[PDB]
Amino acid sequence: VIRKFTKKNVARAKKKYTPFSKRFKSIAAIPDLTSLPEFYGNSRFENKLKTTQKHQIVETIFSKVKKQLNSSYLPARENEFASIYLSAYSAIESDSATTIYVAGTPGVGKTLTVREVVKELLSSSAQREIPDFLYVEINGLKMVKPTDCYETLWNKVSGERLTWAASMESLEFYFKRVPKNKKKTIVVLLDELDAMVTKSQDIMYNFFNWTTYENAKLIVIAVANTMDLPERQLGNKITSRIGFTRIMFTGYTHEELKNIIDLRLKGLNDSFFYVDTKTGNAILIVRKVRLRMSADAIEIASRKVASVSGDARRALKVCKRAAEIAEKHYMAKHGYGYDGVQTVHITHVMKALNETLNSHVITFMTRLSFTAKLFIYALLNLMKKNGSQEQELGDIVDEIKLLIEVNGSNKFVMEIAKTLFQQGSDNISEQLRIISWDFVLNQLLDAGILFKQTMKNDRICCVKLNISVEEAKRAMNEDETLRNL
Amino acid sequence: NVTTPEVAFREYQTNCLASYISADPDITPSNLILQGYSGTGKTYTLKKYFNANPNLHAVWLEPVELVSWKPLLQAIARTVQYKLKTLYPNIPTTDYDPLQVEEPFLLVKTLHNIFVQYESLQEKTCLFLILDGFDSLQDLDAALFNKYIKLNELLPKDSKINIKFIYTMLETSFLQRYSTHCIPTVMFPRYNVDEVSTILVMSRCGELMEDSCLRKRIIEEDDQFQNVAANFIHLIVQAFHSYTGNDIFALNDLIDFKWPKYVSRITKENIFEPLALYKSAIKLFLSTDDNLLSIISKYLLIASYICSYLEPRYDASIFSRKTRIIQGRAAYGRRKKKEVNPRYLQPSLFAIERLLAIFQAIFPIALREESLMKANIEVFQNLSELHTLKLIATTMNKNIDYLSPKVRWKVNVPWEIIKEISESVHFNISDYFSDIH
Amino acid sequence: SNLNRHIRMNFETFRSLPTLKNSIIPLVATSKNFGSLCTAIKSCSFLDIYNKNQLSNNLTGRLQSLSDLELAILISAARVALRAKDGSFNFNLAYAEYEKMIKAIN
DNA sequence: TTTGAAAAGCAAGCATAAAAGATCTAAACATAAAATCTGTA
Ligand SMILES: Nc1ncnc2c1ncn2[C@@H]1O[C@H](COP(=O)(O)OP(=O)(O)OP(=O)(O)O)[C@@H](O)[C@H]1O
Ligand SMILES: Nc1ncnc2c1ncn2[C@@H]1O[C@H](COP(=O)(O)OP(=O)(O)OP(=O)(O)O)[C@@H](O)[C@H]1O
Ligand SMILES: [Mg+2]
Ligand SMILES: [Mg+2]
Repeated sequence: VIRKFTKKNVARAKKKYTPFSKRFKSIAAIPDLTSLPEFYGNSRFENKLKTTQKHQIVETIFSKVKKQLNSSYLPARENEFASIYLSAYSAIESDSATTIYVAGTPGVGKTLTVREVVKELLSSSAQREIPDFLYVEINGLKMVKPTDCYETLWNKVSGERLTWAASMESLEFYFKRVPKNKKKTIVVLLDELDAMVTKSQDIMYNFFNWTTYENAKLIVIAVANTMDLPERQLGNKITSRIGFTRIMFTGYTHEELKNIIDLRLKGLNDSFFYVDTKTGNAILIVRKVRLRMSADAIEIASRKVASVSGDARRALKVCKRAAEIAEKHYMAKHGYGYDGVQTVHITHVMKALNETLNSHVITFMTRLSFTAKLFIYALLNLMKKNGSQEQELGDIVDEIKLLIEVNGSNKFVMEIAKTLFQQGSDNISEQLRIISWDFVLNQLLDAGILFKQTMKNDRICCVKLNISVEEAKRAMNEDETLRNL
Repeated sequence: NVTTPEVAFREYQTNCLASYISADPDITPSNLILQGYSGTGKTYTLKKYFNANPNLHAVWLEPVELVSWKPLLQAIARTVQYKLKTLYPNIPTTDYDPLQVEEPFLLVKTLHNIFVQYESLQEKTCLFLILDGFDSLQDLDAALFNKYIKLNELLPKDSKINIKFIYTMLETSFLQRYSTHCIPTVMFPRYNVDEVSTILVMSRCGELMEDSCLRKRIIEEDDQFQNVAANFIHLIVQAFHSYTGNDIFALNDLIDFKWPKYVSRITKENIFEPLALYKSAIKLFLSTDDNLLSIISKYLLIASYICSYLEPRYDASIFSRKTRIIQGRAAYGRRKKKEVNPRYLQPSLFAIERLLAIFQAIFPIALREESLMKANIEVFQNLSELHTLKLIATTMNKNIDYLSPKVRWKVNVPWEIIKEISESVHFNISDYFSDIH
Repeated sequence: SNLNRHIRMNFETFRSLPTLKNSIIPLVATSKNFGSLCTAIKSCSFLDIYNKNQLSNNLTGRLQSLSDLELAILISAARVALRAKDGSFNFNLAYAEYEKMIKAIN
């Protein structure tokens, strides 16, 4: 049989097709799923990334500081914690199904608070004030396909591996028809909810409609970017089912960020270390060296980050970058390689904060060649005369030619005109483009300085500035030649 | 350790190929481009260079045959491993299927799996892949060549087999799209008239001498035979270089078309003097010679041209020939003659009823005879046939509804065909355009 | 020196060391002995030949390869496009301009 | 034989239909590995 095409790279999962609704004779024949071995969850890759170390690696004084400020390793989230814990505890205790909506900007401690609520609920269930529950965590951005959530949650409930439609009907039958005394409470965290939004909103409606079912015993904690995500991207059914009591995670104030950073650096700030002067390795309790990071530097970093975002990740990274800058200067001045008072100062914090604020666009255009600068200058002249914000490339060609032939008494132009139009050579004819014309055009397109229209006619194709005009002029005002003309 | 061949007008290009292509992967670029327009000797120079150096391992691929990017990847995967089997037959290998490659990373994985099984070799060698005509791919986009520039970076550095790419390009703008990559490029400028004359002589005199026609016109009626062949090639170039430009292929085709008719006028008097033979066969050097409906349909096409190249306001002046009972004034016609020459522009759009009105105005002709022409079913059948023949076009080309009033009509044929059509039925269509320009 | 002049030309036009390397490599490779290499690096004439070849398929070099009839048709089409407002033309108007030009020449 | 006067032609300007096409999607057509259903055995 001769095949019209071949699919020779098919990788099919071993997932079954029969849903949960057809594996028992009736509703009254379903056994107690709590007393089942595969149901409700009743790591093999960790050995593969281990090797033998044959060098004693030198950890300086700032190494413990930089390891301390990592996001992987709650003074300011106590009302959000109380609200989420009260709602989840009341839904677990009363065998109720509910939705808890949480939204906020990045890094304001939403996932951390939800996980701490879940850990405290598990601690409460361990000592038997609430019935036992299953915890499922589904991130919408960690799914290859959005329907994989259907494959994930059911696999966490029954231990079976099914396809997504069969998993969806299995979850529907489990939430609607299975009695509450026969099942267990399930708390599901939906993280990055905007990634679970499809064109038809099947998954959103299903997940928030299962919470309206009597027998479901399902608690859905939905974590999102904004308050008005259902009112913008979801229908009125899903917006009605999510509810009206929505939990805001506002950005941190500077006191809260300062308290977070001080609670990180609680045991190592204003402390003493044993440091070997020949190598630089530091041991917490040969010179006794006193480590401090100043509270004024942390304070103003907290004030700047809190004014910008309120992001705890940004504040921790600014402090870690300041520690990295101080450690780089320390290892430079002490001659320390890789195998009395050390202070992370305020100037390091201000160097860390300004490094993402300095703009390399003007610095990049300042160090370009003369022909790229001449291109930019001629484009600025065309934008000055005809005022279009989009100039044809042939107009730029004729404006470059005009600027060369008018300032023909300028000494630099007299020295460089043969370079632009003959590459400094006899036996090379007078060219219609300058030397490195498409080179600087593609260079400015690669940098994102310009936008070029997709046309095959080189003259009437238009080119637009992608950056602001005053920084381009500023960069043109630094040069000694283009200032004169 | 490279032999440099001798190409007659490509010395710089051959020296550049000797500079860039070598058996050492340590001093060979990953990518090399040969850019030039058609008939500039790119393929010829590359074949002579690789024939002069048989130690170089080259794989020749033609992307014009492969058409799309997926058969190009599959062809690379097939031909690389076929060349590696025919190069080192004592190496145990696993035959990977070239149809396993549907994506570029699959090509990277397949090439890695092929190349790791040749690590028993002693010296690092180059495998040259010539993509002769990369921008002749019929499914070409701007992002495809970027995937081939960076392909060596995803392959292992310490391999014994080190793949090197040699690209051939036609268009200058396609090459200038990738100028910031700084790929070494050798350019092949177009030949001038003396160069193409010399190339044509030394590439075609050997088979013009040994043609059976030239050896049958002598017997039935070798330096002098070469003189006749070279004089014919020079006469063809002198007559038709203005027509062909500097195209080798067009002059080759003209030599092929005009050689037997030139042989058929060579007598025993014309063989020893070239001027009398040129006067005898003069007609081959003045012209290139490179070439190969019902009455209702013809008048419908003529009426379509009238509807497409006249204005509807002037129709009441040209075709109206009826006696008036109710008092009324006929149209005066256009006031001044414009100079636009409307037959040089694209045709305008007209409706069905204007077409049928002008058609019965121009169609050839007691109380029951009905002199004029009715728009019965065969006129509409002929019009539908004209639309089937693509002699009448619409604004829509697919999912056309013929019955919509928003569908308009235009003629699809030029003037040089309606002149023959109108003179085939003796209609004076040139009078209708004499009132303008 | 000529080498400093070519470095200065690259600095003003390309400011790219791979661009200079792509010309320096066949200067080194095409030399046959030590004295030829020394003369090549003292003169840098191969750099001029390389720069001429890099522009051989541009608009100027493509215009210089045209025949008389091709140049005449191109000038006629450019005349029709300059007279037109959209810069558009076809074969008929360009042939009319060519035919008028040939009658005014003859 | 004139004669004025209404039908008709030309031109500029602006609102607007319409062509051309860029972008995208649904559906027909096509393959294919794992699960599931018959069907004897
Ligand atoms: N209240 C807090 N106390 C201490 N550290 C905190 C606090 N809030 C946030 N952090 C730190 O910031 C990191 C990021 O927080 P988290 O992952 O909870 O953010 P998020 O609000 O869910 O943001 P995103 O929308 O990007 O997912 C945490 O891993 C932790 O290191
Ligand atoms: N320098 C030359 N010396 C001798 N013959 C030549 C020369 N250049 C070209 N020819 C002849 O003309 C033919 C056309 O050359 P070739 O196929 O190399 O052109 P090309 O530039 O690769 O064309 P294309 O882009 O159309 O593939 C050659 O096959 C050969 O017969
Ligand atoms: Mg989070
Ligand atoms: Mg070729």
